[PDB]
Amino acid sequence: EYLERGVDVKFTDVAGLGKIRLELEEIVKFFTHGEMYRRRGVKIPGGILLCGPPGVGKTLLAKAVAGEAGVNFFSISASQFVEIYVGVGASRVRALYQEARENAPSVVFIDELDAVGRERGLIKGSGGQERDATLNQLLVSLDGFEGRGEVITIASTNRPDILDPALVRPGRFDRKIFIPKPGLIGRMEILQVHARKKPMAEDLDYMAVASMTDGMVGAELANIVEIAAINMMRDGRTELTTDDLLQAAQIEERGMLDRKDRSLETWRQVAINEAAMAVVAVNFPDMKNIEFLTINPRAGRELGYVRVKMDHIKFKEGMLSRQSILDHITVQLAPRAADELWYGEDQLSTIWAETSDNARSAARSLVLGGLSDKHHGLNNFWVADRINDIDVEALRILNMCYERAKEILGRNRTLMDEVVEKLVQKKSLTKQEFFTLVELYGSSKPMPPSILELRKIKRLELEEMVLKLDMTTARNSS
Amino acid sequence: LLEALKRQKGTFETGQEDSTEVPEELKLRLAYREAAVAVLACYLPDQYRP
Repeated sequence: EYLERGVDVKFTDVAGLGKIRLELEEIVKFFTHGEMYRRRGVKIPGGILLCGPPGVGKTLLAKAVAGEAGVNFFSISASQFVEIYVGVGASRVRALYQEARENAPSVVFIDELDAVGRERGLIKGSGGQERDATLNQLLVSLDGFEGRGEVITIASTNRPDILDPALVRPGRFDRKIFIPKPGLIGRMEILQVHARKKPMAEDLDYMAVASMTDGMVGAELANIVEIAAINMMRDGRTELTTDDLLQAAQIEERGMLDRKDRSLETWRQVAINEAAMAVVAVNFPDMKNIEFLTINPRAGRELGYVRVKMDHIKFKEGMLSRQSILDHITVQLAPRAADELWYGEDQLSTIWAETSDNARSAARSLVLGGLSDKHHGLNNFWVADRINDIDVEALRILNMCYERAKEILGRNRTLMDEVVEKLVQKKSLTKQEFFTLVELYGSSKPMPPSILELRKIKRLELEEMVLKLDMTTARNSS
Repeated sequence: LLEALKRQKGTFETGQEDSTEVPEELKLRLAYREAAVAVLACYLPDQYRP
């Protein structure tokens, strides 16, 4: 009933494994070299749990490790265990573990334990009672009494925090393996292994494609492959090339490109907004690298957009400076000030009503996030005066950033005009031409010194003053 | 034994391939923070936690 036929997935059919594959072949060793494991006085760990984002191929990983193990494979949905009546689920898991026991050697797979692995006492109902009964039955089948060494369970959950502490107790679910989002090389391998089944060209550098689809799951890479199969009848070309995959990545990243009737002043307004955004984005190190700048309307966003990719390591670790945030608010204050510099204060539009709210939210978050230097951070107080004064600093930072944005914008009026003319004329601008116009019409942008230069100057100053103390002690003593 | 205890106390949480180019401006901040902690711990010693 719960048995499958025709399992042939191996480690070659799955891509982007890394050192996890090593752990995977450990399971193969657990299924092959087990006599040496047992002779060294070691109990076989029967519980492995794969945790990660959905779409990483948890079922594919289970199929691959089952095929490489060379044993019978069981894959069962956990939603079948939950029933409006109580009792059938415990019998189902008992019969499941029994047929797994008699089919030894074998490996079983149970996906989405979050339906049946919830805490006992979070919902008051008969369904919760059935869930508790099934959880206890699987608890007693896994470790409860002696008599199982050859059946190994495989678990695949997206939220490991809902797991019962009874299950993760040593002896039931001890091995925990995280399968993360693919980085760079995993995306190459997944795209290539999904693209073997389609005729493909030899000039196809997937590096740029994966450099566009940063931080996307393997199922999304399969989708990118899927938007590289049909759509070529409109032009009718010969072979799949780089630009087709680049456009497919652009489509799956933002949406379908649609053209509608429009006036000229609307295009001028949108291009002025995008021009302000890009011009202020140029003058800061936090978002200097600009790739695309367009004003074409898309699905869900009539307004234009800009693309920037600074290294994604500081955001994950949280090492962003205060100057990194105070600039960004200025960037989010780029559109409205441009309106004040182009149409007057009496004719402010309502297109920047979203970025201006982002600027004020970022200012409030920076104020109450400990980055403020009013007393020393201290985003919490007791008396009413200091709590009232907390919000005033957000307004002061907002006004300072708005004035800085206004000054920066007034510094670059010629670059403003040239890039806005190019935006209304071409509707899309790449990195090369935009940076060429920035070089032709830009002003001075003195970059503030980084951490290394400040460290070096402070180190030489410290050494010189400590050696000054050295002579002022020595020649005074000698 | 040390590695078994290390994996059993759950130090690792990302579970990803540990190969990342760390910038100098990150190692510098980490080293300065650790030096500050070391200096403040040596200057103000704790009787039970050396």
